[PDB]
Amino acid sequence: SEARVLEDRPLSDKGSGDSSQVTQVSPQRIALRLRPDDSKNFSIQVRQVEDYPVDIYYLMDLSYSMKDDLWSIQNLGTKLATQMRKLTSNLRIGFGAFVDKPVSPYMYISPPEALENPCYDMKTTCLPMFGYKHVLTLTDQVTRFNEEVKKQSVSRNRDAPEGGFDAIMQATVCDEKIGWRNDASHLLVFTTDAKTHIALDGRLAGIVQPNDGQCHVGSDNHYSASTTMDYPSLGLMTEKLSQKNINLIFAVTENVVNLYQNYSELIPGTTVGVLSMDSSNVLQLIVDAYGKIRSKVELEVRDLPEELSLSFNATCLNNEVIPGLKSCMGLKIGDTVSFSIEAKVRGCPQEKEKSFTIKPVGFKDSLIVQVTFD
Amino acid sequence: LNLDPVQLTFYAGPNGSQFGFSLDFHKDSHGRVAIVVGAPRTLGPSQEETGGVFLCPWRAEGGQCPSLLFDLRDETRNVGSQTLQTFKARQGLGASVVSWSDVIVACAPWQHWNVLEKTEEAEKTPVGSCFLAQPESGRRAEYSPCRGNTLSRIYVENDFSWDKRYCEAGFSSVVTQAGELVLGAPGGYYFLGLLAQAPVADIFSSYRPGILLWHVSSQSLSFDSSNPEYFDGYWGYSVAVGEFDGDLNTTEYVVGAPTWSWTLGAVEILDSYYQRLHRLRGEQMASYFGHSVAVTDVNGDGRHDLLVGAPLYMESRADRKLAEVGRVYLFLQPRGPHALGAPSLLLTGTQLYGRFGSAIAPLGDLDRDGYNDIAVAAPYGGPSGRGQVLVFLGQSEGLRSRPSQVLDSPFPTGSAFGFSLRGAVDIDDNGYPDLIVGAYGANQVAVYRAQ
Ligand SMILES: [Ca+2]
Ligand SMILES: [Ca+2]
Ligand SMILES: [Ca+2]
Ligand SMILES: [Ca+2]
Ligand SMILES: [Ca+2]
Ligand SMILES: [Ca+2]
Ligand SMILES: [Mg+2]
Repeated sequence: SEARVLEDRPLSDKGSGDSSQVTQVSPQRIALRLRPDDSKNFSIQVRQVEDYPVDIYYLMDLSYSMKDDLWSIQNLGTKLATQMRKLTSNLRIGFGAFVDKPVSPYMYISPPEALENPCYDMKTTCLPMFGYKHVLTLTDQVTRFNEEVKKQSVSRNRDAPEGGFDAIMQATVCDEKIGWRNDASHLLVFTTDAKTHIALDGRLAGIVQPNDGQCHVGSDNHYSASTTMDYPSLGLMTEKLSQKNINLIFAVTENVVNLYQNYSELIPGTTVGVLSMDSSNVLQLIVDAYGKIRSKVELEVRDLPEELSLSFNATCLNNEVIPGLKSCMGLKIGDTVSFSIEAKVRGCPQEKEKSFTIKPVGFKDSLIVQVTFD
Repeated sequence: LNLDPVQLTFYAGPNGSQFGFSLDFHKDSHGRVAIVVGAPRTLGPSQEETGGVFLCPWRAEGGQCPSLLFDLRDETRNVGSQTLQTFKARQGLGASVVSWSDVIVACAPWQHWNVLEKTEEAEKTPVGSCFLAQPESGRRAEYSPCRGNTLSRIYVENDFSWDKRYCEAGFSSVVTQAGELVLGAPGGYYFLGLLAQAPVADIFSSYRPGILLWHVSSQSLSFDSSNPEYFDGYWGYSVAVGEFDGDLNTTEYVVGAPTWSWTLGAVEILDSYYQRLHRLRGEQMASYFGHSVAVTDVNGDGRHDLLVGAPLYMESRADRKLAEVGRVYLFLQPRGPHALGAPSLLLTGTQLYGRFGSAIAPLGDLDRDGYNDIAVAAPYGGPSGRGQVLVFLGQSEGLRSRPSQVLDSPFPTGSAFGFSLRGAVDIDDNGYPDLIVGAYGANQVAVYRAQ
């Protein structure tokens, strides 16, 4: 019964460079040798360091009711860069959009004049409908978000709900297309003011093929399968965003904030907020959202074989311990929070080599625990 | 439990036709049972996807089918200053097919309608307009309760009261035993949804070829509501008929709504006047609550109970806190005037991303045990994500949570096997109902003959 640390590195203090060796979790690798019908424990010392680079992909709704908010995003990049600089020295910003499936009965298909712009009857010019439209990849240059905005226009769909869920998946899984960093914590800001669309909103448009975790954004920066793919469900929406180590932040208006605050319960790592209908309250929303998601150290277990289970104890701020707790709240910058995990196997499995990971949600570093039997 | 998966039957149509979407039994006057399968993407005469319906005989080997003939030509008329147009391109004729007695009502939820007036127009909106036929007698008629010449400016100045332009009539087609045609139009009345009932006999006896805009005398429709709670119900997504009042004179209308009460979902029960009697909110929000309904008597007492599908019912697990396995609720019907309340039974799936509950089909006395059984759909269940059909049996307490028989998908990956299900008809006269299932990815239909 040995749990010797296979490799361990000192936890960093301040990150000015060489982010590839931050090593925010210690120990990194521990070899577990459990004799049949027994148990063992190992110690974990998660500690999130200051100046940890992060990347932010700003996903936005752009229906007709969503127009007036777009008139306050022309300088979001500069303002967000200054605010996030106090907490992180390296920021990456991205931009996306969505309206809905460009298909009947969501678009103005009549007359053939209206197929080029739906809002022809009210003497206004609007772009044709689109399901998802990638515009900007996450680049450390602050000016990219400033230039991308004030160029995009507003589309027009008939009903109230929008195709936001379609746009979030193309953000989640198109890692190479957008440029997710593997050594950072990812924040996905999803802003809307009205309802959103779910599965079997397809047959109402004849679009029945369900969404899959694949990336269908081609070389045109467009959801090429918009009019043939359905909407993504809750298990698809992030179980696929947990998989990419991503944190989702709802930013919705008060008239719809009730369900979203009622909906973050079933999808983890999510902090709902209130967006002023002029989108002047999103800069403070995203900053405060990270503060809660940062000082809420959890412990997600991935690829855990059914032959064994894990028992969790917590040692949060102050020496007081909380038995049967796998998460600590109310932390701050640089806090060191210990944990205790007891691993119990049933008899001896006929594998003799398995590996599961103990990971803080939305964070690259994890304990690659290797369990063997003798 | 007795539906064998070994001996199969495979009816296939045109390739890339999405054949097998909407499928029904069809009993003639002599007792022979035919099969009316829809195919909303079959090409028409003009090299365009105008949908199609194929009347497939009963063959032990299956194969191709002879297609029913419908008017798939655009019509244009000039009455006064108004020019009436009906468009049939990309209409999906077959996307909602129903057959009763000797009449096939094969409906196209995307047959558009428009009216022209000098410069102004009534817009080509997907009102939905759907066909009727009597193959044994060769009689043809059409019905479209949401056709009107009201202009755009009038609707704007009035602000969208009695707006049937976006009906998609025929989407949910259930025909009462009396002979009344019930349509569901989830886009009508400001995109909240409606229900439209007109008699079948009146429909046949009050249609004249070549008149695009006409109204039936007996047309009775629902009422628009200004309640912000009711906004975007998609009310009419799946109408069902059954005894939910206690009087045999009135056949009540069970209507599902995927979205209600701030994106929660609901299933309403209303009488022939479309007045609310009962309403069942969603237990978990945006969990696919408000699409699938199946009025069947699960418990065997004699009181018509209720089922609701919910394929995106996500629950918790140990390895990860997310499990989208889908769930099928049970709402029993208590004795007396007591309403339907908390869900009597919660059926859980096992395969993650299982899409379990997309279709519910009352298979009748499948085992001849004395209680009605159902078969819950799973287009992409199973270990490999190919498809599953899970049969739950009925009993005095409700449904057994253990699927007695699970039918795996003969077709390869992507066929959406199990999407559309129909039952309670003896296709082989062997004493047990024979179940037919539609898979449009494979453009095929698998007929299982119960042992
Ligand atoms: Ca929409
Ligand atoms: Ca606004
Ligand atoms: Ca009644
Ligand atoms: Ca009953
Ligand atoms: Ca039974
Ligand atoms: Ca049989
Ligand atoms: Mg809007």
